[PDB]
Amino acid sequence: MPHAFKPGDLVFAKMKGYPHWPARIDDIADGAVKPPPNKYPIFFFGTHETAFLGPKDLFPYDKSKDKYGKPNKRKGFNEGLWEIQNNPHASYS
Ligand SMILES: CC(=O)N1CCCNCC1
Repeated sequence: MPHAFKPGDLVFAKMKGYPHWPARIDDIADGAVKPPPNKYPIFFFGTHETAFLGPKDLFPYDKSKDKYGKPNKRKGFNEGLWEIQNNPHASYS
């Protein structure tokens, strides 16, 4: 059975206006800004942007990749697909 989301989990993450996007649940570094309650820090592959999202917008990557893991015209998306498949736990700072 599923657990709660934890840092390192791979997802597609959904935001208004954008296709389901390859992403991971990030850690919060010591001294860094914490997310709001019930929100996770989401790191978007390809764009390397961070947003705070709740589980309603988080789709586990293995279950969803057949649906969501296809190339897209949007800036950063295809680089994002490479990252999530090839080095999803790397430093992208
Ligand atoms: C984090 C964010 O605002 N976005 C929009 C730009 C593309 N990355 C997907 C989600």
